[PDB]
Amino acid sequence: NSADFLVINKIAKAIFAVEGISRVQAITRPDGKPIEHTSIPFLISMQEDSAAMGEAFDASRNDDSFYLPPEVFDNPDFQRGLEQFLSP
Amino acid sequence: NSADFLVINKIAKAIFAVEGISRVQAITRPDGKPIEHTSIPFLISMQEDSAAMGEAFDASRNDDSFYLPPEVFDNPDFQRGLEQFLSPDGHAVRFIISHEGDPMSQAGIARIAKIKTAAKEAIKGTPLEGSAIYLGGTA
Amino acid sequence: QLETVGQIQAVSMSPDAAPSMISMKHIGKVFEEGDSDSAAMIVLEGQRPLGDAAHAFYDQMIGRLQADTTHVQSLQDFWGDPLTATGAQSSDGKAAYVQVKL
Amino acid sequence: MIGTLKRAWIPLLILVVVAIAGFTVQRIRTFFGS
Ligand SMILES: CCCCCCCCCCCCCCCCCC(=O)O[C@@H](COC(=O)CCCCCCCCCCCCCCC)COP(=O)(O)OCCN
Repeated sequence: NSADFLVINKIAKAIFAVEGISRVQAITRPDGKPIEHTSIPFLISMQEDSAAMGEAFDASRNDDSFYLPPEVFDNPDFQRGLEQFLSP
Repeated sequence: NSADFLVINKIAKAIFAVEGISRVQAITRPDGKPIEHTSIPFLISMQEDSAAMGEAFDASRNDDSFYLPPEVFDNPDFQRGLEQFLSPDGHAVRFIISHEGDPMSQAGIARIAKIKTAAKEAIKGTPLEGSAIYLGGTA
Repeated sequence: QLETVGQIQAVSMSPDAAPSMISMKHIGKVFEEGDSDSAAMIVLEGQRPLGDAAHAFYDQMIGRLQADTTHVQSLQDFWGDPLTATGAQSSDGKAAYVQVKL
Repeated sequence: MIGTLKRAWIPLLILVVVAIAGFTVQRIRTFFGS
């Protein structure tokens, strides 16, 4: 559920913040890089400049915010990775 | 560019969070205090409730979130500060760090490795990863 | 006398292999501001908050300092620029400073 | 032979001391900077 994926991303970042750790890989971060289009300007959405903020927050792989809407759990492109990371 | 200023602000914060460090000074923090109009109530920009929020985030120097539009690299009153902190070809940024107590004590000298480690872990996982980190000074 | 030769032939305090000396030389080179380790801090303090005459005198001072190419290699203004001005000024406003690379 | 190495035990001890010291010194000379 979208409620517990916030805690999952929190655990991922808290583990990544350990000193000798590089490349933590989780469902909210399936390649050591945060999921695109989940950052802070993508939970917000004069428009071409906001699309610039959108790409500035993804060209830095920023992860200070993350939502991942609850209608991605039914996307078929998600289940093959959701079965690798979460229990059946 | 707007993308690599997020990482610059991330490094500035990660250094400012070291123990005996006070007053870190970066391009995204030109006087040890964050740039106004860059926190979260301005990324969201009826208004009288969204103006008081922006004014409460500007009166607290809150800089958890940060954005500086690409409209500031051509701002003619920003280049004299952009030349001080970024290399003339933009390939290197510099931060000016101050200590709390005595820089040349036994603790102000043990803080040097910690500054380097903080700056190194700040660029981990970002497009600036692998950059060279040089720390000069007197401590 | 021995002291004259000792003052002529003075040697650096830090080795060339010191990571801090490497770092300081590299920082000075990349920013096109000299290859030294020396740096002085011209502090100017006023018994009352520094005003416009203070800024005029400070502008004159940095002008006189930059002109001497023989000894002054650079200086970070930070006070002649309103964007960074408050970064070179005390909280009460009675003191300001400027770093000069020698 | 043991009979002749105990008329030259002082230069031998000096050699072994100088060798150990020189190796330790050239080893410690490398720590700084690195
Ligand atoms: C800061 C550096 C310190 C490093 C060195 C620490 C000390 C090391 C001590 C090693 C001792 C080796 C010297 C052995 C002396 C052997 C004496 C000898 O060969 O001749 C004497 C023979 O007398 C004996 O019977 C001695 C036979 C016993 C030798 C056995 C060696 C004992 C080793 C002691 C181990 C201590 C090692 C400590 C290491 C930390 C008499 O000869 P001479 O009167 O004609 O010579 C004088 C004129 N030049």
